Parts: sequence; C-alpha cells; structure tokens
Amino acid sequence: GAVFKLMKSDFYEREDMITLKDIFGTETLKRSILFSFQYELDFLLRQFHQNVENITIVGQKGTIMPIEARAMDATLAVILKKVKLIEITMPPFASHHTKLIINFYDNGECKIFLPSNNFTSMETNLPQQVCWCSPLLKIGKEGLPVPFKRSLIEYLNSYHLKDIDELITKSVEEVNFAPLSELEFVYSTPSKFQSSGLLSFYNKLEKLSDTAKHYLCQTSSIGTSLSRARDENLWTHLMIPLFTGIMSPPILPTNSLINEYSQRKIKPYIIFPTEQEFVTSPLKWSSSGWFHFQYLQKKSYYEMLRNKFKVFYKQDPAMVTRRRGTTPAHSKFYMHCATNSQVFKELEWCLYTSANLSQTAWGTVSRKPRNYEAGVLYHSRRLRKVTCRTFTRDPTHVAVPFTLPVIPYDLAEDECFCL
Repeated sequence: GAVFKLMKSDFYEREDMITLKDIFGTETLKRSILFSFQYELDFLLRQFHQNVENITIVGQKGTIMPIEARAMDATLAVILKKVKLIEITMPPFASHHTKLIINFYDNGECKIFLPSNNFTSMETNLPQQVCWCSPLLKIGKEGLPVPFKRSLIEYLNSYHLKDIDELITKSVEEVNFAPLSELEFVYSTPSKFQSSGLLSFYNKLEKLSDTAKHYLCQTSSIGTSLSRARDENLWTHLMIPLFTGIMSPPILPTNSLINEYSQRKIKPYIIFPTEQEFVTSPLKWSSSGWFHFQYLQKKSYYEMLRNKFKVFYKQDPAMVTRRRGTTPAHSKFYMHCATNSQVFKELEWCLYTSANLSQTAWGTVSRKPRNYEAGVLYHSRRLRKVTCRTFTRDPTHVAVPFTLPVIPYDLAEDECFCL
C-alpha cells in the first residue's frame, strides 16, 4: 500500500527511510517521467542505472542545469542520451512547483512518488524531506477510473501541450489505478479551463462531508497578506473560515474572526522554524535558505498571526533525534483534527502537497492559482479515521517529519525565522 518515508541525508545518516537511488537505481526500472521545480542534471542522472530506456523531464524553462563537459564521463553520457525534455514557459513570478515521479518497470509494473525535495543535491540533503510512495500499480485494462487517476489526467491535460498528451498521458492511461481507489489527487494549475487550487479543494472537502476543531498547516513558505489595505492571512482568514462554514462562496474582520474561533473552538496551527531552531540544527543555518517569510516590511501582519491568533508552533526539543535536531522540513502538510498531546494521531483528513501557504500556489475564491502544484489527499470517509504518526519516534496512513505534539511559540521570546 501507499506509505510515507523520510528522505535519507548524506549528513544526518552519515554512518523506513528512502533515497533517490532506491527510487531510480533499480535495474528493473524501464522509464521515469519527472516533474520538479529545479533540476541539477549531473546530480540527478547519477542516481539511475544503465538499464533505463527513457527519462522524460517536465520543467520550467531556465530551471534545468546542464552537465558541464569537465563533469561528464562515460556512464553519465549514456544516461544523458536517454533524456527527453519538455520545457514550460511561465509568466514571471509563477512557478512549476509540482514534484512528481511516475516510474514504469519490467513487466507491467508502475509506481508513483511525491518527493518534497526538488532534484538537487543541496535540497535533498539539507532541509528535512519526505517522500510519498504509491502502492505497486500494473498496466492493464481498467473498468471505472479511480478518482485519483481521473484527477491526475485532468492535471496533465491542463498543461495543454501535445508532448504531454502523447508522451505522458497516453502512458498513464494504460495503467490500472485500482490500488489507489481510496485516495485523491489534489492539484493547482494556471489553466483557465480547469478548476483547481483552493476552490476545487474546498468543493471536494464539502462533497466528502461539541468538538474542538484543529486545523494545522506545515509549510516552508508563508505568503503575505491577501490585501494591501488589511492584514489577512490565507490560512486564518480564508481557508479555515471556508472549511468550518464561517463563510461560503457565492473576508470577515479580524476581531469578528477571533470571536468566531472562540465560540466554535477552532484552533489554528502553522508550523514554521523559529530563529533559535537553526542554532540547534546540526548544519545550523545551512537549511535556512528554503524557508521564506518576509514580514519585516509589514510587521503588523506578523504580530497579528503571532499574538492575536497565536497560530505559530515549533518542534518539541525533547522529542527530536540528535542526528536531525530541530532542522525544519521542506514538506507541506494541511490537516484537520476533531477532538471531544494526542492531537493529530487520528485525522478527519490530511493533504500532503508541494503547495506552500500562498495565494500564488492556491489562488483564492475569485483568483486562480499561478503555479502548478500536486499532492495527495487522505480523507476519513474515503478509506474511519486517518491515522498519523511522527518520524521522530521511529504502521499508519500518514507519517510527518515534525514532532507530535508540536509546541506553541513562547510569546516571550520565540520569533519566526526571517531570511
């Protein structure tokens, strides 16, 4: 079945887990179709076996690093000749952020993965990363297409590229997705013809269907305010209100929202590294470059989230391993827990995705996403509770890199890291 695994690091595991070599190094691997935001070609291609017949790479123009002659060799030369590139051009400040792997092996076997790291050595080894691995799939006629398969095809179709249609989608269509009948494929696309992002995700949660309402988000980037006039955060002012029913599509004042939260027992969480957590990371600030929250030019926005909603949470210093310490994770998780220490062991639903907490990744009720994003959704009424555990203590449906429980920011000294 599907399983979450923690990405091994050359630094943390110097002397269960997974590596890109485990994924691409198998002699039985026949073809790999890749999606990512950044490609370090010599690093990536060194992960494969000489037996591979084709490597189709989908990426944004300018994010694919060629291999210099001085760094080439006989082995790599062979791999390189099997690479086919499909470049996507995007408006400035828009991103093909999706990380996805579709492997085809000997016999009619196929497997799908969602790594949180882009394909570069630095990203793979510095921040903590995870990888969702689908159950083993096989080529063969299909009856009714599983929702996961149906959604994946819509996503691929939304690129509106002939190369994608013929070299990728046709191959995916031949695969039987029965083993994935319980999960959902959630995505974002800038396509004006395909609905996606928040709007689509909201509708899905509605269709899928006294207690404290826990809504937690773990992200590597935190977008700025949804408006230039007021301080409005995507999680606290739009997503949570929508999910709870406080609002419905055809933004309330901060204070009105705060009261609603109290009366409804809604508890918001955003896991993001503190300035001090890098001091207690094995590689110190080495992984800090991938965590972006620029609030210095609009301090009020930050103070609101930190003091008014008390939304920020950090790692439990007593539960993290010594080899990884308080090193932040570059994975993105969105989850909901209903109660009435143990919080989050059982979930109503959980989304693992490449999408950061920003308007560009999710869009809004009226605006569409600007990025390509992809993730997998686990929902209780589709499996009767989604089980989840923390890798920091290493069988559940979901496994997370952050500690469980997470600890609230000490309002007397904790501050979000600002690159």
